[PDB]
Amino acid sequence: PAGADCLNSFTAGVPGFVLDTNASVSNGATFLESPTVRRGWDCVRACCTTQNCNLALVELQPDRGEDAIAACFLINCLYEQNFVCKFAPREGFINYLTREVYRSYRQLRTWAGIDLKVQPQEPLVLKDVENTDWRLLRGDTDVRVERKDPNQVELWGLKEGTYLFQLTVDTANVTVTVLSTKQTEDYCLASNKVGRCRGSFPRWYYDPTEQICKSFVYGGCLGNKNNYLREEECILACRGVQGPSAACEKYTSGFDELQRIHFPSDKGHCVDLPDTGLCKESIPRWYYNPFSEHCARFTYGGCYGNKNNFEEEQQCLESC
Repeated sequence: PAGADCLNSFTAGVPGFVLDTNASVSNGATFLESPTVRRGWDCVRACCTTQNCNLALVELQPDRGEDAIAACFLINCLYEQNFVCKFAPREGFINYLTREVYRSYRQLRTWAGIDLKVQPQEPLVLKDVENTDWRLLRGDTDVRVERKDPNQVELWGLKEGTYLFQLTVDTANVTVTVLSTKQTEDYCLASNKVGRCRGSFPRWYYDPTEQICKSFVYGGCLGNKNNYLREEECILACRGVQGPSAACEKYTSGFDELQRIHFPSDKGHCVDLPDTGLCKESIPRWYYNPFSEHCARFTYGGCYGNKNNFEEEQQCLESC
């Protein structure tokens, strides 16, 4: 039949919804291959074999049977340790996740794991998170996690590699990635890449020519490794970096059916889980949780949330 086990690791997902794309990539969903296999359960065995494939979508080509697959499609939906997929119901679309990932059955419904790519240094400081008690989990050498104020953890003993921690007061599996020079050229030195896709995405990228992060338009696909959804992630990856303007591993290569479409998605949204944001202030706002069908209040940072971010009791119930 399939001849290969693999198949079992993906749950057979429900119809109706399909991922929002215009927003899902606007959250960081790396788009990969778009294979042309005519069975859907053939298309998953093509997602096991992909380095960053976690979502296996298929159209159904309406009416003409079920397993005469119409699309395939391989998607990441992990902006570096984060479920950034966003779904919206319509019709004959059936999607395939991987149990792994599928932290959407976690995250249900409760500042997750961040993936900080930083330059090699020694006295590091970053987003505070008050109180303290930081717990190591990986380190070529031990790390001096010394803390002053106004809450601002400092991390000595850092050399190149990868370190995983735990913010025990309430914990957080958060990793620092002190990039190698092999990673500096790609994330920080490589010139940008608009890509062949016809897109409209907000991204940032570093210029080593003037020691600067600037802003550019992402076409959607095949983007180079110098590409950041937030300028904060841009600078953190770089600065302290100088420089001028099949043997690799993966990409670029597209000849040519790597060209995507924009589906219907009615309107109402709403129902996205709340996003506090990456900012500072304590702004009370109201969202609509659909497990209980009524609204609730929470503290907003001030930047980068979901469409479910009304302001009062009746503004939230008004539009859901």
